[PDB]
Amino acid sequence: GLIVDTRDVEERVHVMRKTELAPTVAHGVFNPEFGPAALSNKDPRLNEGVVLDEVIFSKHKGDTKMSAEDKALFRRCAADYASRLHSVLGTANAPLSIYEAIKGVDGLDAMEPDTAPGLPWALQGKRRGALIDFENGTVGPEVEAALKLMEKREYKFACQTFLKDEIRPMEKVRAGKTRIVDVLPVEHILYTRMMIGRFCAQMHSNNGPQIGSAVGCNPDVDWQRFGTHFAQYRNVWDVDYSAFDANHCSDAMNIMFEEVFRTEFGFHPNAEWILKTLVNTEHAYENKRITVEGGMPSGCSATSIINTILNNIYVLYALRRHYEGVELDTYTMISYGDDIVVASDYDLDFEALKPHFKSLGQTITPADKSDKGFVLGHSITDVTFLKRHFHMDYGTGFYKPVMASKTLEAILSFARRGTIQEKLISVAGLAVHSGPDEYRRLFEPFQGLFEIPSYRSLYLRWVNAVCGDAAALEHH
RNA sequence: AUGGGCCC
RNA sequence: UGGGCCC
Ligand SMILES: [Mn+2]
Repeated sequence: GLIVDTRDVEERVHVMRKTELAPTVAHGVFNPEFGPAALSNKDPRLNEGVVLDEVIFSKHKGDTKMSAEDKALFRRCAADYASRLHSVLGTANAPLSIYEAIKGVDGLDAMEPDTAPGLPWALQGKRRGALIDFENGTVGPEVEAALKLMEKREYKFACQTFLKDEIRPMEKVRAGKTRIVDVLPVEHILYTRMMIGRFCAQMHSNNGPQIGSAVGCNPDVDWQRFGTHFAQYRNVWDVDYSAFDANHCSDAMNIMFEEVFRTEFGFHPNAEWILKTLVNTEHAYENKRITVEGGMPSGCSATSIINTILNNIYVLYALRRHYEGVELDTYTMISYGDDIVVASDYDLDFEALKPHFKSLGQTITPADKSDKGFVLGHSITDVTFLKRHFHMDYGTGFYKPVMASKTLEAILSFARRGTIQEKLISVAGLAVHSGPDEYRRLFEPFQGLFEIPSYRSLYLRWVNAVCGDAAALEHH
């Protein structure tokens, strides 16, 4: 995005310099090159002379202004993708009711009861429970006012900033590159679900390479489905973006909402409007109130869906801008926000696409750092998606999501107080695909202290989930 | 100490 | 109601 104005308001909001992620017994054993993100401005382990909040908003390099030819090209790509998208999902995207928006629908889960309320509720100190009732499906008078304001399109708001308490690489922790969370108001999140919840739910259930979205997927079971698809193609690319969410230019965002969420496809008139308010935002960090143009605020409703849609359109846009006579069936892809895997039988040159992505404001680079110039001939077994490799299981002969051991060590090395036991059960479901020897080694430090599930138990669970009949066939 | 997904 | 992982 582009920072247009900065000013210090008289009021001030509390941040989060507590870092709840404490080390575990594993940390001393594995000695990982990872640690909690630097939340304090005077954090001792930061590099010399690094002002934290200075680095925080360094992602906002600018709002890439597109030309009329480029905007016209982008509009056609948005329309063509939208055509494909709604032909699979259908045209049933009617306005969702207040009950359905809160309680969810078949595909879309309910809203989080105990979570950050946003502005101007966090200042006065009113949580979601005060405004919206739990397990009820109704809204208070403060929210009701916002709904009617959003109908007339008079509603305005400001995004609340929060430092993301998470584990990051020590190089980025020392650099002071802590990621930020853009918390929108609860009424915005609610109304967004009313406008496009029917659409979002439908995408989750129909996730796959056809619509080009992995939002709604379960890696354990769906890795087989995706693996077999991408293995069929000759060339596969593990593309990585640089600040994908921040670098969404206004022209790209505005045109995408105008083509995808039209009244022709069943959406409400305000479905376009509510999404367009994400373009120009006002972010509140402590005392500084920063007005920003362009970029997606990470924390609005359907952020992963909007990013996924934009990601799909960018690939279509970039190819058509370089090559001639390119269509949707020319290539295949699936994405989850910024994360993407592209494939095609044609020998496409992604190195030549670099500047065509730069017109959108995006900077694509290869995930595989070796050479670092977008080579050809790669397969699904080389690439990564959702921090998971695609490896063939030696027993069942299906693809399984295998995370890197160094990543798994970093996860196990840190935890909140009291959550260690429950975390060890959850992470074991991820670690099972690494293999019996690697599974044992990852949970070796925790032996004789916490409950560690067996390899046999979690493997047999996965075999039932990935198919179910595969387990039954082995008996006969 | 968000948005959504998935597993508990 | 709470925990984890991914984006
Ligand atoms: Mn990737």
